[PDB]
Amino acid sequence: EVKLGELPSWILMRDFSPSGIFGAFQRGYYRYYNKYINVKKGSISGITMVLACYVLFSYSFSYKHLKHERLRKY
Amino acid sequence: VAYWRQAGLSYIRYSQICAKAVRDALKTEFKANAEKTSGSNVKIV
Amino acid sequence: DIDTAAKFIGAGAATVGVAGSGAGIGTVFGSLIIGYARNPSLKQQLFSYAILGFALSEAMGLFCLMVAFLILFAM
Amino acid sequence: DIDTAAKFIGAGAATVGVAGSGAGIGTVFGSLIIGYARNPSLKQQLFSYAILGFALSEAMGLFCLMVAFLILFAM
Amino acid sequence: DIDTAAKFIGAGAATVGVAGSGAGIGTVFGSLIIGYARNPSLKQQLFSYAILGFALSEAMGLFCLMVAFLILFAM
Amino acid sequence: DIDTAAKFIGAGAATVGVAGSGAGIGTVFGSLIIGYARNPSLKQQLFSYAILGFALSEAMGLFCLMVAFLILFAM
Amino acid sequence: DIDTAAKFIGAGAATVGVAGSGAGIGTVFGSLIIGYARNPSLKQQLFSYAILGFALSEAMGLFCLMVAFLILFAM
Amino acid sequence: DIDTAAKFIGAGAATVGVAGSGAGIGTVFGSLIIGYARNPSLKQQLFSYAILGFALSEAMGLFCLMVAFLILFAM
Amino acid sequence: DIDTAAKFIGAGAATVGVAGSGAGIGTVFGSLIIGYARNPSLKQQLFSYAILGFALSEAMGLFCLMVAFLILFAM
Amino acid sequence: DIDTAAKFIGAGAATVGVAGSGAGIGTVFGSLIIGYARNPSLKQQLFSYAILGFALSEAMGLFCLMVAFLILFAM
Amino acid sequence: LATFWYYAKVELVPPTPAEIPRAIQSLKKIVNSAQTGSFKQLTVKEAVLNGLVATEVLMWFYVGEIIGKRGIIGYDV
Amino acid sequence: VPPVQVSPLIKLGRYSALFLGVAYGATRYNYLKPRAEEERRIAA
Amino acid sequence: PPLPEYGGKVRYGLIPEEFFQFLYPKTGVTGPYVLGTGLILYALSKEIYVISAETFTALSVLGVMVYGIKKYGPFVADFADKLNEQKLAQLEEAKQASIQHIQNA
Amino acid sequence: QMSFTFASPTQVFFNGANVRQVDVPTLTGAFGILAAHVPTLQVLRPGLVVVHAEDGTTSKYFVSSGSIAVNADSSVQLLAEEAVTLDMLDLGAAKANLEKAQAELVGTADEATRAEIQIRIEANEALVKALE
Amino acid sequence: NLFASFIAPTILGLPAAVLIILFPPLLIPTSKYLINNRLITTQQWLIKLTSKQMMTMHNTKGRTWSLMLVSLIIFIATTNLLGLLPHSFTPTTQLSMNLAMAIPLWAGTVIMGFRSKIKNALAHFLPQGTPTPLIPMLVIIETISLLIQPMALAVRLTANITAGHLLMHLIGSATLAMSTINLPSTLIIFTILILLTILEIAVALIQAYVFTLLVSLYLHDNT
Amino acid sequence: LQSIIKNIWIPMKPYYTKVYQEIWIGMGLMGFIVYKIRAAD
Repeated sequence: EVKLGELPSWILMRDFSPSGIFGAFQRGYYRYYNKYINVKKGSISGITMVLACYVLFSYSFSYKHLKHERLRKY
Repeated sequence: VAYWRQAGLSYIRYSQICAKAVRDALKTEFKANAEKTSGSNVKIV
Repeated sequence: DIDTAAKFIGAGAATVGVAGSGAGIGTVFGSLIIGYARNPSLKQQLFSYAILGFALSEAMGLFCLMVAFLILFAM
Repeated sequence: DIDTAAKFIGAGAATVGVAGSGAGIGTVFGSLIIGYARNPSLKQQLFSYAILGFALSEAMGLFCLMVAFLILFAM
Repeated sequence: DIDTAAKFIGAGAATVGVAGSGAGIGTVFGSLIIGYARNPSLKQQLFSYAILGFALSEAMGLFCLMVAFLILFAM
Repeated sequence: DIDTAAKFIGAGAATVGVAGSGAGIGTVFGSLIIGYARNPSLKQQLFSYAILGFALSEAMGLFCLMVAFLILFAM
Repeated sequence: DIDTAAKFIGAGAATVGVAGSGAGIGTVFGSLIIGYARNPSLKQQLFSYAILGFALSEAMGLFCLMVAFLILFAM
Repeated sequence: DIDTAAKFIGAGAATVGVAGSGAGIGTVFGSLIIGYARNPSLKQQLFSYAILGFALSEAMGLFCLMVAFLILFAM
Repeated sequence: DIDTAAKFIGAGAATVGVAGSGAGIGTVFGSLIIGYARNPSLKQQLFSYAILGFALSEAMGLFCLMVAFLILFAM
Repeated sequence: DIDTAAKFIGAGAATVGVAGSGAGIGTVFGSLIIGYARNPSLKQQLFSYAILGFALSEAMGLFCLMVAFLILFAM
Repeated sequence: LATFWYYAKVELVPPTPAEIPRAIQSLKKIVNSAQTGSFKQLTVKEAVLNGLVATEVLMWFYVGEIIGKRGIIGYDV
Repeated sequence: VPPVQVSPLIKLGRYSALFLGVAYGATRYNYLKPRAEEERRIAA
Repeated sequence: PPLPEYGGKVRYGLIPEEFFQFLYPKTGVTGPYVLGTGLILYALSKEIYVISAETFTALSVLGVMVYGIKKYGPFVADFADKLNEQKLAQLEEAKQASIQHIQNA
Repeated sequence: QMSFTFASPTQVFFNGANVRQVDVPTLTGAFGILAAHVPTLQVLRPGLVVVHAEDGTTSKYFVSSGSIAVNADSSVQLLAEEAVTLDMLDLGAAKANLEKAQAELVGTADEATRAEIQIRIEANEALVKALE
Repeated sequence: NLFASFIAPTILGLPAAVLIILFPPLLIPTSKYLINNRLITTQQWLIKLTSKQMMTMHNTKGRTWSLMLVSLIIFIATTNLLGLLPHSFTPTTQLSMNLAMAIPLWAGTVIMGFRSKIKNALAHFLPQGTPTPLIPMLVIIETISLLIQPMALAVRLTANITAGHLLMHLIGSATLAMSTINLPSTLIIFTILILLTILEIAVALIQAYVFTLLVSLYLHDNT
Repeated sequence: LQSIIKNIWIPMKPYYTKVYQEIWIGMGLMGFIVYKIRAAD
């Protein structure tokens, strides 16, 4: 996996198919869920990190409207 | 005017049933002595 | 025209007088619930009083819709 | 004319004062239901008080329809 | 004239303040029915309180008919 | 135009008549709580009276939204 | 003048705020009837509470007649 | 423009219809306190009736904020 | 000027919002009479609740006198 | 300007919608007094219901101060 | 509270004039890796790591910017 | 936790870039100051 | 499969401890923090994070979420644990009631 | 100022005692009584009865039926037909008998007999609710 | 300008609104397990509580919708709650979506009340003890009321969640303009903003329970 | 067409065929309503 491979061919070795990216998201989901949520005596931070990643995704598309309230002019 | 009054009961009766059901829900350590002290033996003639 | 225009404000204002019957009708059929919960054997005699109150209340409400239409069309 | 126009708004506004009697009448015939459900043997004496309250309430309501017509026609 | 016209709207608006006494009077003579159904032996003392409440209520109602006529004629 | 302008004030004013049903509906479902807390065995018969009161109350409320839209669009 | 004219509408509108005290005073002297019918031995202590409520209620009512005259004459 | 101006008065007026839900909601959650103080064992069934009354009351309140925004922006 | 004129109508209208506290204060000190007639031993604890209700009620009333003076002088 | 002028009347009118919360808040903290005088052992649970009612009531009141400031400044 | 300065005295210090030859020492190493192009041995894990410290020192430059302008929210003019 | 001395390169980089920022910040401050004053005056 | 007993060891409910220990070797302990204060300062200076009304709505909803967490965290924590043990207790009990029944058989 | 009197056909829980508050399950909804309370008279339904002594301590009983009478001299007389302390009851027999009565209610068809079923139903429901 | 937070968000030209509406379900994990983590423990508990508070009044035919209603209150409550997050786009502020939630469910309910029950359904158009002279006016009342039930459903949600968000945004703007002026007043307005956020949290949950309870009560009326 | 109608169509068939029948009739009534809305716009 990445963090270990150092070949620019790795990017083409992957399966860039609908079922490929689907299983890629499903794996990342179960990897997140199993590490932060699917644990007894778990914590709330397993959720807050999703909200912060959600806020950041929200502030992203909302930039095209928030760049007209700029205080400075440069 | 409660429902059993429309039915034709009386607070003597409402009180008997209520005091009865409260006697049954007693634990058996107390159920016997409390049924004795509150039983009825009179008979109309 | 200033007359055709003022007829809209005048007919609109007089309709606010219906708000009095919206509240008066809620009190009648609210007191019928309370009054019937206390003496349910009088259900038929209580309801007779609710309709009388409902009618007399809405009566004042339609007097407003009267003027609301007396101004909008009859003038 | 600005006078014929303002008469429509003024007569329309004064009609909103009828909303007070729409609510006041609902309270009287609402309390009659509650008061009669309690002591139904006073039915004739309670109703005597409802009509007195109904009249005095609607009295303030017609004082508004007074001005509503005093402005629309008498001026 | 804009003054003679505005006097009609101003006098019409101030009349809406009578709607407060139409409702306040209904509550007084509504509570008299409830209060008398509970303790009918106090009939004479209760009624004494109703008139006091009726007067003080309608007092605020005539203060509006005051301004309604203070604007329409006295100005 | 003075007509297109007055239609906004007239339709805006007639909407205030909905405030009467906002209060009348609160009284009905307020008296249902009180009336049901006293005789909870009549729950099904009380609720039947609340809906009747709710409907008749909101009826006067939609008569205002009637005129509010009769003026804004139908005229 | 548009200022002398608007003073009539502004002073007329602010008078509608007296309708709140017409209703609030009816509730106080209505609850005094109900409260006294239940515990007539507290008549002197209840009445003490009615006057306090009557004063505080009419207080908000005169704040409106304040502005009604602050606009009509003081401006 | 006289249209852009009248939209402010019309949208401002229709907002007054929210005052009906401010009072209707106070009655519902006021009767819930009274109704629960008498039969606290029905707490869950009473609250179910308060939310139903709160929703239906505020429903008429948002119909006004509907027209208030239907006029201010949608027209 | 049309601005100096509209300030009188706007400040006059916002004062009508005091009518809500005239009625809300009457209910608080009306329920204090009823509530104290039932459990006079809680007189000190009931009165504590009346002042809290009186303050919160009149709070909404002064927010209107706020805008009434924010428009008349601060603008 | 006719727009800057109409903003004062529109923002002044929408403030009258606060009168609904002045009355609705008086009913909540009025029923809390009555409801607590009857079952003082529920003091903590009753007060929990008063704050919920106070919040939901004043909620409709601030929606009016919303539009009152949405018109006065945001437009 | 004070433990910040306890650590700051280790890592948050202007570099002594005696360790600057070690700084250019690693500086010549990284340019040597660029000359040959041997950076391809660098698996992405440390590759991101150096990229992160690269963004850090970049941030120190921007921190130097905002204090050079006597303003925080952009240029006050 | 025992601290760790940062490598000299990074520490040399952080402070060198820091001073260049203070140089650049003061440099662009006095560059934008005139034109800002002129466009502020030219707008009215 | 049984569930692990602990989660991901996150700092400030936003950043997992993997990030700090991953950055600990090169720039020590304060490294991740001085990266953060660097990143936020550059964002709010180059107008990446424009200050607006949404800022103060943010500082409020972040104020309640932090308070709501710091107050009712433990209550929801053990309540969830209590619901588990109670289900565990009732179940293992109905494991004994089987044993005793057929043992009497 | 309040002189309480809580008794049963065979037991006197209080007698002229000076308590501060008393909660009772009246047929017209519960209410708590303090000193100088408005004079009233009511009949009870199954439910708790809590007594607050002046020292801030609370005794809890369970009355089945009876009568309450608050008087003009702040003297209360609470006479229950069957008064038991809470710890003398069990939840199982309560829930069990509630089901049997609920079973007999759906099964019954006569008005009067059905009321007696309902009376015993509400008897149990207040049992389980008062117990825990 | 002011209503920027209600415009359909688009990222890189793609309709990012399709992601935000698909997201709230991602916070309800599920497990075949019998004893599981804290999140699913509490959630499994709430879903049981809600289903008991909503579905109890229903007969056997009504409780068939128990999946839909509990899934409806869980989606609306999660969307409203997520919407309180900064810069979020709250898809319940949209009249489009709320219409698409209220129109089907209200229509699905009245239809199943008109297929069967058609003689009781038409009889529900007249209360029982209604007098003779008042019969004809009271039928045109309800048919208009019944017709505005779905409109009331969607508007009660969009207008309550929109007004709530806009209000928090306005007072928030006031604190900003007040930052460079008297500091205690900034603290007061901020305190107002804090108490308002708490109200918006209570309204978010209530509006979900209200929308659902009203769909439920419509369901009970036709089952 | 595998694991789709296996995980999506089987569990919802009890709902998509007899429970939600009146819902779809309503959803069409919705599409017709939004269509007539977006037509006159």
